[PDB]
Amino acid sequence: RGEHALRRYPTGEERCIACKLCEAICPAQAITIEAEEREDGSRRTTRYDIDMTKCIYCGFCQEACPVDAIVEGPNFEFSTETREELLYDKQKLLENGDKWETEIATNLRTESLYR
Amino acid sequence: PPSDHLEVFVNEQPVKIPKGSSVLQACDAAGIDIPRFCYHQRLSIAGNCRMCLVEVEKVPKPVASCAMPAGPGMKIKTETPMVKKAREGVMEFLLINHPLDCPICDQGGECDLQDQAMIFGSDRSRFVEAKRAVEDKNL
Amino acid sequence: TNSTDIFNIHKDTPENNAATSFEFSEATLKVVNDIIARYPPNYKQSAIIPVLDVTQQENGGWLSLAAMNRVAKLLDMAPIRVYEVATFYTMFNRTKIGKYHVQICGTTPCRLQGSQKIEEAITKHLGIGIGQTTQDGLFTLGEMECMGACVNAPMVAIADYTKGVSGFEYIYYEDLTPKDIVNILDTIKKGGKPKPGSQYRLKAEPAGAVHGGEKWVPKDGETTLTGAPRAPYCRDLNA
Amino acid sequence: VVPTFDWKKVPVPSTTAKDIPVTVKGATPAGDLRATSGLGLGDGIKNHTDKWLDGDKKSPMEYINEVAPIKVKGLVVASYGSDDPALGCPVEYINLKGTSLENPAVCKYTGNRYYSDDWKG
Amino acid sequence: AKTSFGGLKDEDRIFQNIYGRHDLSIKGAMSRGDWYMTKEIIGKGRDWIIDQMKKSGLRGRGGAGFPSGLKWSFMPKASDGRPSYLVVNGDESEPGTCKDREIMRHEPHKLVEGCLMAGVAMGARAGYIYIRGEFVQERRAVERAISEAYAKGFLGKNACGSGVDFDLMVHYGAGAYICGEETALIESLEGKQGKPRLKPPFPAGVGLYGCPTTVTNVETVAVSPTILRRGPEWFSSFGRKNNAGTKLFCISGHVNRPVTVEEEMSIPLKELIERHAGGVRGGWDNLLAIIPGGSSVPLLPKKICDGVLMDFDALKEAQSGLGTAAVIVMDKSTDVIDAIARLSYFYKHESCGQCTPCREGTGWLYDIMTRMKKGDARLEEIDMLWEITKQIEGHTICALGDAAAWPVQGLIRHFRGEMEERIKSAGGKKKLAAT
Amino acid sequence: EFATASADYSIAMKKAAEITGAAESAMGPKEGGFTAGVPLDTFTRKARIYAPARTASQSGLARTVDFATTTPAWKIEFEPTAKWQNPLMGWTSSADPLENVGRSALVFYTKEEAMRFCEKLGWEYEVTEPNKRRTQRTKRYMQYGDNFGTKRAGVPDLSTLPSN
Ligand SMILES: Cc1cc2nc3c(=O)[nH]c(=O)nc-3n(C[C@H](O)[C@H](O)[C@H](O)COP(=O)(O)O)c2cc1C
Ligand code: SF4
Ligand code: SF4
Ligand code: SF4
Ligand code: FES
Ligand code: FES
Repeated sequence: RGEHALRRYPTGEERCIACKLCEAICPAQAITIEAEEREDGSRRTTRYDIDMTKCIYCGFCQEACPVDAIVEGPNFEFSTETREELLYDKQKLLENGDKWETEIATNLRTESLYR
Repeated sequence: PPSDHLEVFVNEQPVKIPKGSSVLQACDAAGIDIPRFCYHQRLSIAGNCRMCLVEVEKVPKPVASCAMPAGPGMKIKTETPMVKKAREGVMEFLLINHPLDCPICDQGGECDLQDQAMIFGSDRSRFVEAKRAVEDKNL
Repeated sequence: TNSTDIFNIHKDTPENNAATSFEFSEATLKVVNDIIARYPPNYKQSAIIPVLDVTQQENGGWLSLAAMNRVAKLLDMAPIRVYEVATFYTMFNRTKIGKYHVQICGTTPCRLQGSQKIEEAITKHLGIGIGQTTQDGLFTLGEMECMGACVNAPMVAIADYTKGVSGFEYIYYEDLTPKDIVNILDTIKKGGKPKPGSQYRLKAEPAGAVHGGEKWVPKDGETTLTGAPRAPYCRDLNA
Repeated sequence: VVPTFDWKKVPVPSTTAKDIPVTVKGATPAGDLRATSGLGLGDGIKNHTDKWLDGDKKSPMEYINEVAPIKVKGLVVASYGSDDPALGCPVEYINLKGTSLENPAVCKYTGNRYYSDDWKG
Repeated sequence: AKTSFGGLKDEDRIFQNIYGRHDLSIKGAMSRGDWYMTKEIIGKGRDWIIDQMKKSGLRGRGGAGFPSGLKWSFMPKASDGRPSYLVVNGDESEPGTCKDREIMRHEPHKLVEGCLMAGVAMGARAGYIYIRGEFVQERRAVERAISEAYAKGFLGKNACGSGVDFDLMVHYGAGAYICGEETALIESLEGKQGKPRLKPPFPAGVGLYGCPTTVTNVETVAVSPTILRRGPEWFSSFGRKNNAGTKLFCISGHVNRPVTVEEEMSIPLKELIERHAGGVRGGWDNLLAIIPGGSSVPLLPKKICDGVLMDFDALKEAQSGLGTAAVIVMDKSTDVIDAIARLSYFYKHESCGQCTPCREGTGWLYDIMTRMKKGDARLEEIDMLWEITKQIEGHTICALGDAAAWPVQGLIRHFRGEMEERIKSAGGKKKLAAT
Repeated sequence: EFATASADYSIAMKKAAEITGAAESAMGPKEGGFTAGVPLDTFTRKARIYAPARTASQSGLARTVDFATTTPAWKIEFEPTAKWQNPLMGWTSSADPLENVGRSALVFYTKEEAMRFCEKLGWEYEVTEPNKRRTQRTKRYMQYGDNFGTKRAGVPDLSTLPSN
């Protein structure tokens, strides 16, 4: 359970559908979500924040997600010099997922036999 | 008045109700809240969801409590094995064609179907066939 | 629900839209007004199913949106009730069909007698499956449930829409083989009248049977009501 | 008796009428009411994607619009979003009758589009 | 008391022209005894006709079997402000059943006189006949008989010169099997979809147009004038106790001579099939199963059939029912799972969709049966199938849900070994690809 | 016979509330706030004593005053104070210490219990009695049999019959 990340389908569409289950289960209340409907009618988020200085790195959000959108990736080396660099918004989490997608998929090909 | 309030028995407890009341209203006056999907207080009675099924003495079938009138000296049972089996079966029939839509549905969190499935239904399904799909409507 | 009607909602077509016109003729309006008089005036809505049937022969074998709206205005009821009735019942076609509507029974008493081979013969001859119309607009193939002719299984019903309301014919053809239904279809196509009822006996009287769906095999045995009919009689109602 | 009401003579303020959030074709009729919340109103942002994406970066909606609809034989299709059903979305059963390449049916989970040439058309 | 039943004489058959051999006009019917002494029977009284119908032991020929004399007596005896209605059920959409077609096509004057007798017996001012919409020529023949009965003054004001008023009308449906149910028939006759009402209320209390109403079968109505003329003691001399009278039987399927034939009740199946129908195709030892009462009752195997009487209180103890007495015969070449699967398809197709268990579970039963036909199932799915039928049955608004559960119950009960062998041997063609 | 939730631990909670000597404990007005040790300006705020109505989205009645003797349903609520947005992230900021304490933690069986708590703590209170549900249905559609009655269009006139 490392740095949180947001994932896509192979087409390039976001997996997240703003169900707010990960926000409800979070014991630290480290997630803040706002949503409305997109211009094509889809149900998508407009804000998805994770306070990494409030997070406890439990993985409960990863368990609660029904579409495998939020994960905790294999990155542990993400120390910064300012605390404002650790208040992640939606764009940075998507950038993390776009960085770590192949490793996350390799990990999930094994861990889907157990979960 | 010729006894305008009649006495029924809900789980061996005597309950006085006004005349013309149904079995469901007698259960409500006894402090029991019967599961329902098609009954409404402000609408006419339909009787089509089959969720309000209770047991009445000397009746071999479950009765629909929303529509069945309450007679004098009637004995209503709401917690026998046939009532619980009826509730689980009717819930299972309600859920076989329903879409797996709770993450994208707006009723999630305040849904009668979800909460009644959690309380009066089972925890599993045995259905592996294809579901019914319906196009949406513009209103 | 039947064949040929996969939608329970209205689909716009150049033939079928809200701009399309329907109106009764004089004789059909006489028929419809005679139907309405069978029922109380404050319960005039009871007449919807026969009126919709008469409208279906008038329009040519199917109900359009304009026909349903005309029937709704005629019986002074909301159109959604008319749409409910028209979509609920199996005989009401809501898309355009051919001139003759061929309907085959597929329920188990007809199925044991070989209705599947009759369906195979019809599809091999006419070249269409269930739910389809021929390219000439002559025949429409459909499937039905039990038609109440099970002792003369396997059977086909054929509906005639080429003469309008006055010459509407709904004819049962019973005790069939592939040759019998091929001959009936050829007789209809050539302009003749094929013989109604059973092809090897008169009625539901005891005679042979279709063996395997391919050959009639006659069989002799005991037959009742072969003598003279009974005389009138009554007991003494006094005591 | 009971005269008809003329809705076309009803006045609407021009500031309100020009600010209605509507939709492109997608999963609705084009031009129906689009639900919005208050986020971005102080910064004058009326668009869904601009509320969280900054720059000329390729949006997720522009990614899914480049994938063509998929021809499926039958009347109903099951959508998982993956080859492996464990790795995708909960299964979505999408109606395919009345659908074509021009007016396909869309999955509410994945945004993939499907149509069928099997409904006698 | 007689012990052996069957071999009914031609002089005791009620329907003397069930084959349409004789003249079908009103002169042929009046010369054959119909419309005879009708004014004298009506002048006896309402209570007299009720008592005479009670003493006959005639039960409902629609499929349930309720006593007709007590049923007709449920109608009110005085005036409150509403008229009363007779409605006669001529739907006959039960698979296998084709007796009412013959009664409506070849003996309609018996039906019309019985409508008059029943309407007088129940205080009804008007009457409706609900004929099947597929029965077009039968409707035309019934309307011809009604026009003829009006032209001689038998129907209308001062009917048969008796002082009682009765009118008869013809309604027809448009192809729904569920419209054979009573309250569904009333709902379709009122100008709506054929969806049954919940009981209570009962049609004799609140029926058509909110008025007292009795729905009765064509065959129940038609035998009443012959019973009133020839006596209740004559009618009750046939069949066992509480099982009185004669019955039309329709024999279809794998039979050498399929037939609609009238016979005494409590006749054995083997007697009823070997005589009057030429026996089972290929001999009696080629029999596999028989449905004795249409389609809504469970099937019976060869061991039960050899010995059982075609009777109300005899098929019920054999875990079946008499129903409409429509007999469907299958032989040893029949895939009985495929036959009951097509029956499941019928009940899926004919569900009206009003209530949850029927509407959702008939399709589920059909899907499970379709998988069972190919053997693509598990052995415990048979017990699941029994559980699902027990979940539908007794839990719905009307009796089509029970009628959908019952054939699958009979198939499981009498041929579970066939279903298990179908599952086991399918893996001889499915597990050769897994390895 | 007596059976009012007689199969759970709530029997052992109703008694232990009526133990002698402890069932008659009482304090003067505002005295419990002096010994509570929280700042005294907190008791200058106003409180509302009320039982919340059933949500419109659902039909169940468990969180209402219908089950008042079974479940505590009366609440204490306070008026809102200022909220604003965080400049860096946009999160909702507040300076209210009583922002969720009445809605999460304080529940009472009756109205008088909540009043007693407010009186001993020093909060000034207003009490709102909930609106009572009506169970009697309309004259039309009173029973299921009134759907099919003669009140739809009156008694049918028999003047379109043959022979009139
Ligand atoms: C699904 C269903 C279909 C029925 N179809 C018929 C029918 O076609 N003809 C009939 O007489 N009764 C039919 N019935 C039975 C009627 O509801 C009713 O009990 C019967 O017609 C009363 O006639 P009786 O005089 O024989 O008692 C059907 C019942 C059900 C549940
Ligand atoms: S890992 Fe735990 S703390 Fe971090 S976002 Fe998920 S639930 Fe919250
Ligand atoms: S990340 Fe998953 S759980 Fe969280 S809102 Fe999006 S879809 Fe729901
Ligand atoms: S059992 Fe079937 S036919 Fe009868 S009311 Fe229910 S859904 Fe309709
Ligand atoms: S509440 Fe639906 S059947 Fe009674
Ligand atoms: S099964 Fe074909 S007519 Fe009945």
